[PDB]
Amino acid sequence: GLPTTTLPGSGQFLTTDDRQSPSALPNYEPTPRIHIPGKVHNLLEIIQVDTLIPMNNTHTKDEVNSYLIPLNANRQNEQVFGTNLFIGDGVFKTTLLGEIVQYYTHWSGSLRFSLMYTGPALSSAKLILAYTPPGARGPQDRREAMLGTHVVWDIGLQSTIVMTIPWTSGVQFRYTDPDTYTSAGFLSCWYQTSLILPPETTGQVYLLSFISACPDFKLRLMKDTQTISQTVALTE
Amino acid sequence: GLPTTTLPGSGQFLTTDDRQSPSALPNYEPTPRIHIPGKVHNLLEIIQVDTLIPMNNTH
Amino acid sequence: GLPTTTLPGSGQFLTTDDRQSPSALPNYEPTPRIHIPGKVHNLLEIIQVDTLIPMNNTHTKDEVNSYLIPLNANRQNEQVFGTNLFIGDGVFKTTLLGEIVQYYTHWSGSLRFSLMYTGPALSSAKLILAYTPPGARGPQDRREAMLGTHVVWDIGLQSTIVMTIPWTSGVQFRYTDPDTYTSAGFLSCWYQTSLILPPETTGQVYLLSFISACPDFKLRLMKDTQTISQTVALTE
Amino acid sequence: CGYSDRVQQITLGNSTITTQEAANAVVCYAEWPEYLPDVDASDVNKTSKPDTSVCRFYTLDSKTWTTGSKGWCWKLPDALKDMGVFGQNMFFHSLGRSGYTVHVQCNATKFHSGCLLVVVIPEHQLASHEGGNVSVKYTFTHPGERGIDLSSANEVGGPVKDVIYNMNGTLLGNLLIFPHQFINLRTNNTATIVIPYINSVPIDSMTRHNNVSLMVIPIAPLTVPTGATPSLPITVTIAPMCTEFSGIRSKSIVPQ
Amino acid sequence: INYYKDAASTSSAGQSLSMDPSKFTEPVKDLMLKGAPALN
Amino acid sequence: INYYKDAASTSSAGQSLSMDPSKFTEPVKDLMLKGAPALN
Amino acid sequence: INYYKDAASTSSAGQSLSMDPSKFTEPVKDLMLKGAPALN
Amino acid sequence: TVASISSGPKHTQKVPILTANETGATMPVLPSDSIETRTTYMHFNGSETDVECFLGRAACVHVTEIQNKDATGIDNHREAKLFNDWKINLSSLVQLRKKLELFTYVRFDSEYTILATASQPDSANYSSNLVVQAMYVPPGAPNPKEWDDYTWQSASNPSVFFKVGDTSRFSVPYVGLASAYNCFYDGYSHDDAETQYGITVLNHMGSMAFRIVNEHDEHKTLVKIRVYHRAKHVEAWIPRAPRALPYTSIGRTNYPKNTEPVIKKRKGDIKSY
Amino acid sequence: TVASISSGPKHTQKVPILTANETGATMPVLPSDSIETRTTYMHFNGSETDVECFLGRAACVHVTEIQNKDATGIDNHREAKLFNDWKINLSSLVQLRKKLELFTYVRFDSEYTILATASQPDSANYSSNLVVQAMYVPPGAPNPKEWDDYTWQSASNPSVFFKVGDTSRFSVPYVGLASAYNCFYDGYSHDDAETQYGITVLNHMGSMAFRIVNEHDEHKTLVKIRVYHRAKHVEAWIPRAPRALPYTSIGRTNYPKNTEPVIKKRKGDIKSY
Repeated sequence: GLPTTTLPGSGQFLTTDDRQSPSALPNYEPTPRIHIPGKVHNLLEIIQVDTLIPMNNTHTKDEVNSYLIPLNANRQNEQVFGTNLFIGDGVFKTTLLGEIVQYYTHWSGSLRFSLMYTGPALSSAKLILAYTPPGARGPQDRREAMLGTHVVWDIGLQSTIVMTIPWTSGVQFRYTDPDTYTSAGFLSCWYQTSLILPPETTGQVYLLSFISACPDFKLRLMKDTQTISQTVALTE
Repeated sequence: GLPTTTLPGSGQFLTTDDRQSPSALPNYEPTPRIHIPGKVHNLLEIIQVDTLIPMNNTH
Repeated sequence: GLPTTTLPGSGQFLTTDDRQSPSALPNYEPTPRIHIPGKVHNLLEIIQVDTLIPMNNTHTKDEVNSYLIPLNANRQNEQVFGTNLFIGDGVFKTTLLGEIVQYYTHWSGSLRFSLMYTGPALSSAKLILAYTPPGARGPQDRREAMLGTHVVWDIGLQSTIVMTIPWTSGVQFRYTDPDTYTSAGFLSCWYQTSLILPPETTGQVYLLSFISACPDFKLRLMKDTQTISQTVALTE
Repeated sequence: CGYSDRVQQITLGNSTITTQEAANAVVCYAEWPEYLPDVDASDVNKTSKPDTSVCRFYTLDSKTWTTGSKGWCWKLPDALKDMGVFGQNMFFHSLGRSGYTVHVQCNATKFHSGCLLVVVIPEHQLASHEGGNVSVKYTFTHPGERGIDLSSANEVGGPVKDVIYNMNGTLLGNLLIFPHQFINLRTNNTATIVIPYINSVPIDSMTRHNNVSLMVIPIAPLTVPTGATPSLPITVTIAPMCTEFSGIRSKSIVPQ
Repeated sequence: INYYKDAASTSSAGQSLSMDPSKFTEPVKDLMLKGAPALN
Repeated sequence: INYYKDAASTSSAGQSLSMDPSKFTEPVKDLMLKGAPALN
Repeated sequence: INYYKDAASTSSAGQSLSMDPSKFTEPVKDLMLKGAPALN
Repeated sequence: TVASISSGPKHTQKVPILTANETGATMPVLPSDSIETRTTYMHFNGSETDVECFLGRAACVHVTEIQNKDATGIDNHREAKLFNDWKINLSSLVQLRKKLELFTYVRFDSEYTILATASQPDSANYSSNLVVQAMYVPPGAPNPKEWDDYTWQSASNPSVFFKVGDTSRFSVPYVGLASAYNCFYDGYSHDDAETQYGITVLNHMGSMAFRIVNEHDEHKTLVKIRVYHRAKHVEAWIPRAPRALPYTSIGRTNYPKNTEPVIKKRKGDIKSY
Repeated sequence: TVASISSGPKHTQKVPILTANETGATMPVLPSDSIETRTTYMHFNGSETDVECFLGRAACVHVTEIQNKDATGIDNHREAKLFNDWKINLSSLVQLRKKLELFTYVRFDSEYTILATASQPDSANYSSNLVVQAMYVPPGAPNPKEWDDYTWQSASNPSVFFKVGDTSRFSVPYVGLASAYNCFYDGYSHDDAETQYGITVLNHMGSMAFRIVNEHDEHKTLVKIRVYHRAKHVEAWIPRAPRALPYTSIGRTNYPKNTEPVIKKRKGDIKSY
């Protein structure tokens, strides 16, 4: 027999090693594979799909109303919504992008932020979407926000705007968990002109907000999420 | 000697694994094989033969 | 399964063996490598750079003054400085060369010893750098030192002299730790003529002393240094 | 290069649907519905393909969208069990397979505001409102053409009716991962979703299992102009497509 | 790769792939083809 | 090198390298190119 | 022979054999040759 | 591969940032479409995000305690903890259940690793050399009834024996009747008014019975057996909306009544950062 | 390769021994430039002085004690030593810290080797067969709170199980966000008057939690867990001035007040040998 020497760490259980092992059902033939639509090879495919952001997270209990950003008529030079950009926390924690992001430690690449208008067909509004890179204060005015990355959106036949948040970082990867040195910046929305409603129409109208990843998005170092937990083992 | 690391599950008894092992009778020559009619290679051969069903199982 | 026999010493922890082992993060892609200036492949690159020697180590507390070798005007046939040559101890222990040398047990090859003059531009001095190989007494006079390896330095437009201490040994390697059979010899400096100062100028002037290795320098058998120590584990 | 995209029409059998305010139709997973091929088949009985006798549009009873309506849910093929020859074949055959062209319609004036999320969920397994390990009874999961109203109160042995948690423990904003379309009254009057057969098996029981569940959920609430009725009609139209039936046998018996 | 001298030390031969149930299902002197009368 | 008879005994296949998010991001009947009007 | 899938599982690369101390010993704009006056 | 392309000023009648999300399509708009960018490379392949990597690391699925003691004066050996049974399912642990339940259908080869650990809460003089037997009982096979039942002979059922303190590891091919496992099932066992919804033989992998094959001693040793499952050759279909609320039972989608809000309410108005 | 060249008498207007060290260049003057030498060879390659060899041998980085005892009547399981947490950093041991902190940036693959050793200071009749669990908690993952917390299930976090007395060993790829680790950082977490200097998420590798997965027994066993780190594929940039004074904290450059002199004062004047 071949003389061998066992290295340290022999017989230890590491939950990540991928080595071969003996079958408990030898000579077993598995059921044939069938064509099922919707095959997923990698999570970078599904994280690239838009999901609604609960931007109006200012309610006592969870409601459908939490996904509706309120717009008010006859408002000049005022803010519509505002948020920090920690994609593993806050308004993003419950979205598909933020929830998938929470299964990883490091993230990099550009985000796609979208808004859809739902007011009347005879209604009009011009809004300014502004992204403020990290290092600078959360903007207090449109003049302060407009100094940064911005898209002026004329609401018309095309019902949705798509503003892509460019990757602005020195370090190649940011943490998914809120850490100040790896902070992503801020998002704000402001009235560029104002919201004008047609005659015989009243109240507030709403915007729906969506989030998805660009094809240059990256995620690494897997971890268990803290969005679900248990105290006792489940039973059938 | 070759440095090696033993994976988890070493020295466990699994009743289905098919690995080689040492003979307790080395250099032994077995009795020659003879032609015997009715050789079975697989059970799908014999399960294909009809057997009576006790359909009147009401006794 | 293959019959094998485990040799003695199986499952023992040796801190120097370099064998493969399983990754705890399988399929992980590391951040790309970037061009950073100042890449070091081997310590024989950085030990070849000059560092100041605290030759005036005759003060009660550590001061900048400890790096300044004093020169006095109107001194004939007298010593400037003197030292044994244990490069892992004495004046060399705190220098980069001596400090890197202390991480190894054996040393071989030639040393580069340099002096820079700092007196006035109208000032003049002629000095004799003398290296005395081992076996002979530490020199008591310039005539005794001048009998050995020496450089007569005329201080002028070129502000620095570079005297290389040739490898003089029977045995191929010397110990870094002070041992008498593997002693490296002695260094001394003497007034060849005298230091002459220009009119209207007073006091002592200074020389700065430097040490570096020649490209034929060798170090082997790594060990932990005794220039730093701790009694309790550190905390954040 | 002069043309328009809002005008599209679908003709299946003897029925034709026309539109003038349509958003591009959705084809689930970019896969058009198709017949079961020999390389995937398991049951050896040769399949009955009824073509134009079942492959046509059936209109389901209209629902009334009010300012306080929570949403609506339909199960397929259960919602079509009383619809002509498809409904009979679905009960006379032991196994069936079918794709569907779903077309949801909600028309309104140029002054109305509101948005519906029309989404198809494969195996939309419902949760009971009682929690713990309680099961949803067959009679509440198989309502037929009248569907499930999420605005109604919870029932004993029934499913939960909290629309925000999708009746299964997921949030409403994440339903966009499933094939979906929005009926934004400002942009559109119709959503359309072509569904292929989605199952882990080639053909299956049509009476015990619902392959997909259609949900129409108002996201932005209905906002009518001052003095108009605070209600709008919603009509759902479904057509079986690329349908296969196998294993003919006496008519199947189901609860109620 | 076999690590021992004897055939008895080896692992299984897998499966005998050529099967024929006819020697058990139809062990009849005259050959009978399905569809033709068994008896005439 | 595989040390067992069954495919179930093997280590992972690594990664399916050819990806295409379009079947989930744009499952629409008519193909839409970015910059051209979505609707006309 | 490597027994694992990742580069992080490997043993050391040995030594980077091509060394050049000049970038640390003489990082000067104009090149200086020994024997010629450093300054003139 | 390029991540961001080089892009300068834009003055055009084609506007890539305006669209209609009503169509159900999420347009592939890039950073280069909203502002002017420089050329940079991805320099990343995405191997850690593959479905084989996201589902292909071990997680515990069951934990059970078994005891070596005399069977005299006991009517039920399972209630005396002399042997224990596990209805095989991967839905008992929420960390693994949420990852796997993110898809509708999944087809994978399994790899079980069993870790048995001993404990003497009562007086014992030495660490006993106990051997544990893990027996797979597929649906239809007789589940053991006693710690010394005739069933443990295992003339055909797969069985593994290992020393307590050490571990055992065996691979299992895809055992589902269908072409993929059903993580969710909107249906019933039969067309009946009172039958089970969702939980049905579609999710019935079988059972595993655990005993100490060593005879009983003078001291009681409690052995905690921990089963770990790691998936290989993973394929997944129909991605689903992620689970948000806590669970209440295995194989069913129920959530608790009076549950806490899942949306993290913001401090201040919709305009605060 | 020649170490010293053959060289005879010198009579020249080119003087290689005279220079200006003010230029910041250390001239490559050889033994052959000051005196007459013979031809000799290096007959040495310098493999033991490579940065891969100077940083590529194991050194202990953390030592911690954990106990197997009943958790009844305890409010904090970490203060009862039932489980212990380590903020991953290589700056706790001065022998390793000084070698590594000799460069400004270092990029290397890690190799951890964990050694657990048992001890019974109180009465015990046998050597218990304890199994230790080492769990990696990357930043963002829930750090264990109890010895039997739901976090230990480890559905996605890397975890290793091994018998006390033996050792475990696993490799770790370069985990830094940047292209190289920062040994020093002349900066802050944010532009703030009261924020942390130097210590910041640039040096945050994560955490490791350690527990005895075996149940509690009748006797108390103290297990000292020792973590050893060995670097592979090492690259280093910007060589630095060596540390001279003793340290006071992890990740910070502070030294004690009233420290002893580091220059070894000579016995006699500057002329003594």
